[PDB]
Amino acid sequence: VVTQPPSVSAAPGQKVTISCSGSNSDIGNNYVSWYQQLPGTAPKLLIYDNNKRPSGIPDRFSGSKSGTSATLAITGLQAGDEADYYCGTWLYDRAVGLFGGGTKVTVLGQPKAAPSVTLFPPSSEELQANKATLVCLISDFYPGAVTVAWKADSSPVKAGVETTTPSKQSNNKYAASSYLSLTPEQWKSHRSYSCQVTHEGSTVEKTVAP
Amino acid sequence: VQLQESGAEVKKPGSSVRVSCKASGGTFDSYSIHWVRQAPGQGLEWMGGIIPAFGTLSSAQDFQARVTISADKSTSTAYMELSGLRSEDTAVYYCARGSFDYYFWSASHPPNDALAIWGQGTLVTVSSASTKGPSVFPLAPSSKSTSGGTAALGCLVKDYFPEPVTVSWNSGALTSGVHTFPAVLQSSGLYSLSSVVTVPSSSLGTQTYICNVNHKPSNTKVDKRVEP
Ligand SMILES: CCCSc1nc(N[C@@H]2C[C@H]2c2ccc(F)c(F)c2)c2nnn([C@@H]3C[C@H](OCCO)[C@@H](O)[C@H]3O)c2n1
Repeated sequence: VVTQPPSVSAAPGQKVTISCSGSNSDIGNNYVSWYQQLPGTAPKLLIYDNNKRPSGIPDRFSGSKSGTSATLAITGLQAGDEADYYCGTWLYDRAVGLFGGGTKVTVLGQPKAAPSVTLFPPSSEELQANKATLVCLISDFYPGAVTVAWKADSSPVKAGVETTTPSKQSNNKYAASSYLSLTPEQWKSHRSYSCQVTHEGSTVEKTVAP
Repeated sequence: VQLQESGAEVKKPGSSVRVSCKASGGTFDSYSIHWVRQAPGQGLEWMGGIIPAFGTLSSAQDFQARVTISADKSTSTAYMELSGLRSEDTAVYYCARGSFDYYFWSASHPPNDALAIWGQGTLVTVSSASTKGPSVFPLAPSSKSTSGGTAALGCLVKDYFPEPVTVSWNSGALTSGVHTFPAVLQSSGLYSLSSVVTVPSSSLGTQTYICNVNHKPSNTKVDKRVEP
């Protein structure tokens, strides 16, 4: 196994360094290449031939090798560099490929962001199939942690609630969604339903009525 | 220029999968083709490689007896078949094309080959749970979804298995303000997700909005009209 540090962090504009630790049979005797994987994207070639760069790759990314150990370096660390980075080798003798564990790059000092909340009531077409779903969509929040509580009128509803884990968006902000499953009867029985989203001690609440 | 992979699928434990890798806007020529897998939330794992021009292949020790790596010269399609599938074989299967032209290769000189071009990946889900197409419901814009100015409208993609589901709007012409949210997994074992689009409030009576929901494991496409 080729070892990489699991996490690496620095503020915007400074230098970060990703290590790739191996042995003589893997990194030692062969060429190391570097790969970038943004969340939800396929990996992308950053560095080939220990230090060379393909067309389109900015000069802020550089590579180095010293025996059994290789290193990727990022200078002028931007917001758009927040990704997963892998070192990869080809064992020429054995004809086998090997990737390091991967390193997550987190950019420090990102500003706090209040969540944007949209709540949708059941569609009449969904109600006609004798089922109801309330859709609470949460986006553009930072840090990536929210608490969701649902209410029927003003009473707490715990049953029939499914919330996702927060997910990272393309703008380095986070998103999550919560769903409240009801019967058309329960939906009509109450005068309103609320989705309450708490983040950094402050709550953003949305309401829907039949 | 691109590597077009076969669609996502559920596969029963003990069964075998064959993932296709079709080159579009370019042919295999004398470049290498590699299969790399990624289990959800995990690292990249090299499985095997082939130089289609030679028919010469190799596979990782951990896959040697279960992987069959092949390639068709003309057409330019490469295949990876993995047998005795297990729950731990659930992963996104990528195919990638090397930068080096092996016509110029001298075996006494290792080449500076690297994974230059990648496919989008096909998520193979190994499960004994059977496939289910989604139920798509419109999420109508109202005064409770309006912010000026702009207005949020969407689609609800309910009860599907397995992942993934892709959503585009207006056949790909509407890309600005589109936010497709990651799916929730219900206790039923079925997933649901939502796709929203933030549009100008003034165009709600004049512009047609259709979300295009793709569920490749069930070969379903729902083009759902979102009206006010
Ligand atoms: C038999 C396997 C053919 S595929 C192949 N690929 C080579 N380079 C791989 C792309 C680069 C790579 C980099 C980083 C990674 F993480 C990764 F997974 C892959 C490659 N380089 N040399 N060779 C020779 C050719 C020869 O096979 C042909 C005759 O049998 C064999 O000696 C390989 O070691 C490569 N083959």
